[PDB]
Amino acid sequence: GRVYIHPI
Amino acid sequence: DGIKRIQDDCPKAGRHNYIFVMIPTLYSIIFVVGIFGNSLVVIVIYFYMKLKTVASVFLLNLALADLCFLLTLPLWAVYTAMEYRWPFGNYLCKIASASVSFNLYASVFLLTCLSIDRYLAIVHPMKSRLRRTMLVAKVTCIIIWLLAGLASLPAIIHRNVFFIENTNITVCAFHYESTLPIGLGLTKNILGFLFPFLIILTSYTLIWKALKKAYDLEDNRNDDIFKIIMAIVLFFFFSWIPHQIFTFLDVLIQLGIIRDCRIADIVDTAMPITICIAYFNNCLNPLFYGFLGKKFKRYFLQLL
Amino acid sequence: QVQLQESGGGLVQAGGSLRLSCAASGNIFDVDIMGWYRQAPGKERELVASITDGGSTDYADSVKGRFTISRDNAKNTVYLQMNSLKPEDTAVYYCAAVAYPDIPTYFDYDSDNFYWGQGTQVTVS
Amino acid sequence: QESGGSLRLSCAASGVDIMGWYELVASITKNTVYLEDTAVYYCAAVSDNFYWGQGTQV
Ligand SMILES: *[C@@H]1O[C@H](CO)[C@@H](O)[C@H](O)[C@H]1NC(C)=O
Ligand SMILES: [Cl-]
Ligand SMILES: [Cl-]
Ligand SMILES: [Cl-]
Repeated sequence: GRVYIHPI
Repeated sequence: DGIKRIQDDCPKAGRHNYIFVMIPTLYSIIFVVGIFGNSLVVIVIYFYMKLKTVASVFLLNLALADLCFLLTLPLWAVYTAMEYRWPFGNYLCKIASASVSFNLYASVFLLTCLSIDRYLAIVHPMKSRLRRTMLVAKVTCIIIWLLAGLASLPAIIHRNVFFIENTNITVCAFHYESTLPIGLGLTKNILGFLFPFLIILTSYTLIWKALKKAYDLEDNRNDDIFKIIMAIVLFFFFSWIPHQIFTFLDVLIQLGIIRDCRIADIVDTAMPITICIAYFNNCLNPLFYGFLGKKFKRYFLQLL
Repeated sequence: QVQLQESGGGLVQAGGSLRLSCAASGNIFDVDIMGWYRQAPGKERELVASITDGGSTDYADSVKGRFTISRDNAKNTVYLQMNSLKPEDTAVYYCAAVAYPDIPTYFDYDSDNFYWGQGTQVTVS
Repeated sequence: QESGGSLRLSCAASGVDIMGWYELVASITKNTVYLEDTAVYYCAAVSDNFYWGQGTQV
């Protein structure tokens, strides 16, 4: 899927 | 406990050489500045000033909330530097993401309570003097820490370390399959910005109009403070509206209309920039609000 | 910082009369809003009566008709003329004032721009 | 410098902000304050920048 690697 | 294997829809988004250098450097700068700044703020407000007001209590807890975020900053710094590789395991992934989210909600809630305190302190000083005590301040602060944790609970739950099969990269992130993750974004949008911005604007607008109506009778200091107030609102607004905007733009890619990897690349390219802006201007919040007091500025200057 | 000198307390008959005088001392500029707070023994503190510089007043419902507060903008002194002192008025009356600096930023982490006094004991017999 | 132990208690500081008498009795916010009542009254003035006194017996 979509991988949100950002801290927030 | 376990490591899940994930496939990435738009993997090479925001994977650029200049970001891998630019973002850890800015993180290092915010870390160094924020630690010694807010540490000296805590030194001045408690041990040097003794916390004799309600705003003093809110200021203390504001600096203490920012310090907790700053301590996890280095994890994100070396995480970004390794081209988004997470070597710290699942535990620190959980607490670091929850700490960023916790600093968000905590600092915004504390500003809200500071605005209400300011309004009640200038517009209705004598009647709100008795009801605005130290116990209500400390109780409000524990309620805010509890609620901020409560708001960042889905970060602890849904943040894992995943193995991206198609790139062989170990990351610390949220995995979006539909699946209603947009709650995590709306809660940032409406619960983390819309409601507190409305309340803050409201309080400072009531102070604005009260003091203007006061000076009208004389004209038919306090002329400076307006520009100051206009800073306070806009400074709160313009330092969070970048992140918020791209956060909303992220929701459209999470499960909806945007189905492109180039747009995903622009969003993942810009998100760390907005994060940097937001948290640099946030870690300056206790120092900016403190220098609005003559005695605090005198003590903090003398400490240098 | 800003000192509030109070006078006019003591022991008085029921239905007598008293006059509390509170003079602010120190500040170069004027004081915004001055008032009185009585601390009843074994109870919480209660607002008695307040007066602004412009001329606005605000009395407590329990003392409405019996007391009268006034002020002098010349030397910043507030007078609480207390008539018909009933036993409900026995307390420690404290003075309160709201003073701001020259080019004031309405943030103050020291006194919140609220200054108190030592308080005079008022006992009605 | 305490003295006075109806009565009156006078505390004169030597060498400022929130002087008070102590359970806090009464505190006002040459710097000298004048104030089941049998206790040792202490004078205070707001380390921690809170200077106390020897105390007068009443
Ligand atoms: C990942 O590593 C495995 C070996 O462990 C290899 O077979 C595979 O081709 C690699 N995938 C990529 C995209 O490099
Ligand atoms: Cl009210
Ligand atoms: Cl690996
Ligand atoms: Cl201050």
